[PDB]
Amino acid sequence: APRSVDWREKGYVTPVKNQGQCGSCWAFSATGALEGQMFRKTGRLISLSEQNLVDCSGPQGNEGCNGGLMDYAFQYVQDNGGLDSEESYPYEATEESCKYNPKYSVANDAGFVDIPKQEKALMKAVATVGPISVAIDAGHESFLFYKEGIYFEPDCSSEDMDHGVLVVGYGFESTESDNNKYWLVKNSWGEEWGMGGYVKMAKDRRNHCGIASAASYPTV
Ligand SMILES: *[C@@H](O)[C@H](C[C@@H]1CCNC1=O)NC(=O)[C@H](CC(C)C)NC(=O)OCc1ccccc1
Ligand code: NA
Repeated sequence: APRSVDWREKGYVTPVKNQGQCGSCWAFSATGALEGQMFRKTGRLISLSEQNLVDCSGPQGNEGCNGGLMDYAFQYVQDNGGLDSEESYPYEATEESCKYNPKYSVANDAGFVDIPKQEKALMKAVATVGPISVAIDAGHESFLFYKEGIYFEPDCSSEDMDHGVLVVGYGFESTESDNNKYWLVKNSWGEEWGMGGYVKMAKDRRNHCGIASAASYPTV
């Protein structure tokens, strides 16, 4: 596998979004992964509607601003036969009744793939598929104030994840401790957070923060 991967430079990744004060991280992770796979297939990068997922994917098991799962989101798009664009169905940061309109659908999928729970298996997926939806333990003050460098939190759990994000690559940089590898992760907390909305998460460090514990992507 490659030593460094960045799908943003290949055109797979839309700009950083902001979920506001709604527990909809799962919807942004899922649209991010489906935005990448749709571009892989059509060569067109179109931002997808998280509000569509928040409002409409309850029958698949999601609960709006109170949480959800990326796999449930991919199942909705398959069961529903489409997903509306961000411009047609914009984000309001609040759960409402479903307003899906197939005329404005711009995405489809035919299921999803669950990656084995090993950082080695994740590395392979990122290297060959595109951006990957993942879950992490983001519940630590150090994650809120992250600015730069490789993030490592000694009391992060790898069993208890609470936040869905998007791995868009991986790489390295020399560090004091010689733990130099990282996952490149796109968040949904706006541009102001982290490094332009991104974070470098420690890689090959005992599945840090559970990044490899619930990874998946849609099949288009
Ligand atoms: C991210 O914004 C969100 C925060 C949650 C929801 C409101 N309070 C929170 O702490 N995280 C999730 O939605 C999270 C993402 C996973 C990929 C880790 N999932 C979640 O909280 O799921 C709860 C749930 C489990 C099973 C079925 C339905 C809901
Ligand atoms: Na924790």
